[PDB]
Amino acid sequence: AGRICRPLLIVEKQKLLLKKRHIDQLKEREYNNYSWQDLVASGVVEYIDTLEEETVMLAMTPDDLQEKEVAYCSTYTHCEIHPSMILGVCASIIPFPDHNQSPRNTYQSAMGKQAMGVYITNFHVRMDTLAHVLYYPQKPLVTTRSMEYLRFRELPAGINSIVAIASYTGYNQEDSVIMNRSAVDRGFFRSVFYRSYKEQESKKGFDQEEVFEKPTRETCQGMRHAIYDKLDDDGLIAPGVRVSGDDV
Amino acid sequence: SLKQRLKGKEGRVRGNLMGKRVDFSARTVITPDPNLSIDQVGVPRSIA
Amino acid sequence: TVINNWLLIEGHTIGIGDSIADSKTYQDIQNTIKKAKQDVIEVIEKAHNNELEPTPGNTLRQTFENQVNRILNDARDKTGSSAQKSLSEYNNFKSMVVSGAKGSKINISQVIAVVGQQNVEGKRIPFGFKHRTLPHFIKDDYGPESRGFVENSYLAGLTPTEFFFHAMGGREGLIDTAVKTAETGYIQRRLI
Amino acid sequence: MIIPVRCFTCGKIVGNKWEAYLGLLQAEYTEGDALDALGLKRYCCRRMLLAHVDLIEKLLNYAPLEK
Amino acid sequence: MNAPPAFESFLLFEGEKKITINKDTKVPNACLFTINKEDHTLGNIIKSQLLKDPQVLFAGYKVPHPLEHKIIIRVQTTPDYSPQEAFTNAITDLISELSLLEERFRVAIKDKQEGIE
Amino acid sequence: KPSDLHLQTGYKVERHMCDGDIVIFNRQPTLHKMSMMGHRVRILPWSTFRLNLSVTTPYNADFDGDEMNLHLPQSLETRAEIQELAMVPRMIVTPQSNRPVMGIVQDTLTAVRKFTKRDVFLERGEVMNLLMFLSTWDGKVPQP
Amino acid sequence: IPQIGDKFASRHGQKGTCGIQYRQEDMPFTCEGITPDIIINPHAIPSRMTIGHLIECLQGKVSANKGEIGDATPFNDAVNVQKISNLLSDYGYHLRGNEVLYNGFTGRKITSQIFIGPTYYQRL
Amino acid sequence: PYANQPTVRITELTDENVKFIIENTDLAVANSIRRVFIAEVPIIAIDWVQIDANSSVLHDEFIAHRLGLIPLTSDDIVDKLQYSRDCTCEEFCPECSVEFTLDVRCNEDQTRHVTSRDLISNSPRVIPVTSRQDDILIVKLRKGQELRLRAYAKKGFGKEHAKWNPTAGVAFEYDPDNALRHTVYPKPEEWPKSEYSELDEDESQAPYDPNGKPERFYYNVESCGSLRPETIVLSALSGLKKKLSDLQTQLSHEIQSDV
Amino acid sequence: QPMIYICGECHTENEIKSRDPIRCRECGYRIMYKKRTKRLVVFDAR
RNA sequence: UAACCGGAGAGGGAACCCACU
Ligand SMILES: [Mg+2]
Ligand SMILES: [Zn+2]
Ligand SMILES: [Zn+2]
Ligand SMILES: [Zn+2]
Repeated sequence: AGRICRPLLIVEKQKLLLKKRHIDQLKEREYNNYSWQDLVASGVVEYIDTLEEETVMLAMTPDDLQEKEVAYCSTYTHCEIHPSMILGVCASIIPFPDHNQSPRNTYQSAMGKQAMGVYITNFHVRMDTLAHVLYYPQKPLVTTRSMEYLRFRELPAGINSIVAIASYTGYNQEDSVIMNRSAVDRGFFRSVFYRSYKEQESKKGFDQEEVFEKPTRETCQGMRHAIYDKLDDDGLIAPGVRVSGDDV
Repeated sequence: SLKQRLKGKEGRVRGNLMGKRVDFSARTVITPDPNLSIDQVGVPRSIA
Repeated sequence: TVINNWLLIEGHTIGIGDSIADSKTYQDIQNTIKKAKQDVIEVIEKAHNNELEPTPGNTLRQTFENQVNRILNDARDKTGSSAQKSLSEYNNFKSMVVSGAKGSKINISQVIAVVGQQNVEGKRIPFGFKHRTLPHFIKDDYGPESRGFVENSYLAGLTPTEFFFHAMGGREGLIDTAVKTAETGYIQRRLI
Repeated sequence: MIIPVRCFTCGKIVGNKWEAYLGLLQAEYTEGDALDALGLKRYCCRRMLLAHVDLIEKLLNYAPLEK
Repeated sequence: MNAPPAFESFLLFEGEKKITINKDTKVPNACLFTINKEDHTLGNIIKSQLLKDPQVLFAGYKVPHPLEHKIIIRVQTTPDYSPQEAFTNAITDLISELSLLEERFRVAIKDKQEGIE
Repeated sequence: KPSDLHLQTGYKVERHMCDGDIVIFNRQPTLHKMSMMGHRVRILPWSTFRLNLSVTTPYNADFDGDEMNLHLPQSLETRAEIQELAMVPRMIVTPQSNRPVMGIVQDTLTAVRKFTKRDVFLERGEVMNLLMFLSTWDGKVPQP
Repeated sequence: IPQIGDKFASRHGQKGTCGIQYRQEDMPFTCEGITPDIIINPHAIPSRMTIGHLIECLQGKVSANKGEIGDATPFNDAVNVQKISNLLSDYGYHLRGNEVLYNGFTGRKITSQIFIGPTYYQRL
Repeated sequence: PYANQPTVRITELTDENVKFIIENTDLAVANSIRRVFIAEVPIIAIDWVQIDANSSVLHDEFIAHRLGLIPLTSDDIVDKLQYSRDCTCEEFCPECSVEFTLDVRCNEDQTRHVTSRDLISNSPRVIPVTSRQDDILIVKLRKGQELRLRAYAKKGFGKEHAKWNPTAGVAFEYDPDNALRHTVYPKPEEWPKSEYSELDEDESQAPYDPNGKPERFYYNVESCGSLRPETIVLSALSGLKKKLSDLQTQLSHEIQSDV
Repeated sequence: QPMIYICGECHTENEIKSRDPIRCRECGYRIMYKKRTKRLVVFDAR
């Protein structure tokens, strides 16, 4: 264990082993139950780890390198599935990294964790700490094919927007943007923030015993001066009560 | 120990004498604005 | 105030029409890079059949890598000179760089003409694998593409190999920035 | 989770057009032609009738624990 | 957290009035009329009518800040002629013009439902 | 009680500031001594700091989520000395390389370059629109 | 509510704070009724070399006018800016994606052509 | 020194949108015409949402947002009603408001799509636009939970909110062949033609005019369906008259105070 | 005076007095919820 | 044959990790 490997095609001659019959069953999946493990059993593709990758020669493209032309080495043994598969979870949603700069790609891939959106499906039930959820999530207009493999079509983060590359007013000198008040009124990027609290009451050996109760000004002592009308009889705020800071 | 309590970066000599906590000091993100002169800064009402 | 209002009336943008060039200069770039590549293959074949005479003061390997670096630097400089000669004088890239606000004449060259050779630790990209920079190339080859020279532009897009090489360069720049900031902070504290 | 009622740029009414869009895609038209048949000329409305994702079917697939 | 309520854009409160006046000292016969809680949708057309007037030498309009609903107008007209009556004359000329647009637009729309054909 | 609310001369009032007051203003790390400048405070509705690009240029400030610190001196003599020493016109120019450090930001720089291009021919309405925003304007139109 | 001062992200790393907010009458507009949402920085673009962002915006306009989800796989090398400009000419718009904008304050056309189009943004 | 004689003609009329041309007027006046369409046209929109009991998974603030963004029919009762902020009455009165009700209990196994049709109105002249096609969806309700609410609609304009903005879209332009040369074309042949352009296919660029003004403004007004476009234009012009009259009276009193 | 609570998985209503085990009356389920307040709520549509 | 009383300071800390500059 501990070796890291990735699947790669097996090619013996100048021609590959991934045949039209196999892609026909793979296209007619979910009926024949033709699996990736069934493909591995067929031996078209195999797992290749680091030392073996060191000692083997690779064919970058069957349509371009394994095809007969001015030969480079003509001793191709393994072939990559797809070059974009060298990317990761955030680089997958990064569009046009072959056009972008590497510091920009690294920055965007880091910012993908800050990319705010509908994080889980059952967020109303799942009561977590510091949750964020947007009103109107949308899938991106232009993307790679890998996003719907990463389920980005179902739980995306953000809105396709009509931007204007220009310098209009001059309130956007350095890394600044101007926005539509009317659209933001209409629902543009309006999100909502969730914060959860907790409390564990304790029972001890009668020296100090904690019990959930509405405090009383004359009875209880050491109170901080605030309102308590929103507090119920037991000592719990009911749902649907508007409340601001410095309140019980 | 006290030797640690003073030789630390949070120690008395550095984290409490050379640099110490002060009030009367707000902190927030900024926003470009060219319509005011170079000598002026605009602040929020809650800060003020 | 008044320059912001004049800019408000005027308008200033950047676009693909500003970033694109013409086919005749594109063909000039392809001819230049093809000439440079066949020249460096000639030099490599010269070293293979050992007609290469080593320069005094360094080994044959150092002389060969100096020759390769000289050829690639000359080719990249000619490419940049050709592009900056043909920037068509309506490019907002040209206008803003002439204003001196941001960017550089070489940045037009990477975004338009060619990325060029990227260097790690002041040299070409070493043989991380068994005498090969990548398993995608054969063993014991010294091609500029296989060693870290980019034959394409940002507008043209990059192969994944040279994209990996640009990642090498960007990571090298970022680690330099981090250690630079930390060490200059400590040194400034020492001086104070 | 829901289709916005109005275009963020324009303000054209969108809410009925989502269910109409689903009806036409079940009637098996190409989605751009069905969008034009519904009559959304501007791309800033074509985007929201095109690339809207719905989550409320999953949310209602969850059981109502607050009854 | 500190959002301006929307009526701050248009509602004039107690203590301030719509128009204030100041006489300029840099050039004589120059007056500054400050309009409160209103914007370029009137500023532009008032300066259009002032440019239509040839009796003014200098005209000017500027908002002190976009988020501060206010505009100032500096007008320097020819001597023997007064900027105040110039400004009122320009406004009432614009009023008569837009009224004429209004009845012309009624007769045009009525022509449309009766049929241009 | 209003008996307590009654005032006489010589008392101390912890009062909210208005426009004109002097405040010091910085960004950690203070790499250069130009990185903390005095400024006059002013009030705007939306809740963030508002400032100039000519002050961002020495601040190494570029608005990608960078937040500034703002200290206000309490003592009047400290306020006066901050006003008269650390103020931006008083320290336009650095000593280390005897060069100006305020500069002109990129967008206005490119705009003024295209404005100072030779072939600029500006309409009367636009010149009319422009010459209010000169603070030091004499008030007379120049010859076209 | 999205106020000014929030942080907004492209899919290419251009961090941008919301400066100010103007009304719909105040933003510029095209010959048709489209009004934009974001005004990003044409000085930021050449420094960061976000030609990927430019191609992303142009492909987004093409895919929006076409009626299909665009594909932006990196190492495809089967589609390029020439084919995208061909699709733009097919759909009747300008070859290089620039258009004419109209001032919301004065009403005069902007002297320069202005780039416009959809993309994907995220607040942070 | 005095106003010119502008001209108005209309090409075609449709319920959703109208198209017309204006000539012999200033670009500033035309821009203000577009802005007075956008901003200050008063219509009726839902404003006060009281919620008795919500058990939908959508939250109450979201429900109020969509209710406010529902459009309504505001033919002439918007002109009859007075502003809520100015009308002296306890809370909202029927002279300055409209009452709405929405009670939905999804008791069926299928999801009951709450629609704009189900809003019960107090005045027949005001309904959702869709009624008098598919209705406007509000919230999809699962079986078991319900939503009970009361609402009041008032009169506002687009300086407040885009929900009180009734114009779906304005297309305002001029000079279809850049004869005034407001723009400079590096590649005018590559620049596509406008639909109002009359230049040749070989030229596609009108010659520069040394002496001229921008003229012949083309207008395409697309309503959201709440009002007829002609009524929208008349209301905008009437509000412009009222605002200029108020400015005249106030500044005349300012002059009287000065003298 | 006693609180009106909702079991959750039963979706049922029950009455709970203070200092009592938090269990459903027919199933004893520990996940347990409180009902909406009776105090009025309004929202302006902004 | 009885007369104006008023009450606001706070409570840990220490470590690790993440994020941002
Ligand atoms: Mg920074
Ligand atoms: Zn739209
Ligand atoms: Zn009333
Ligand atoms: Zn139970």
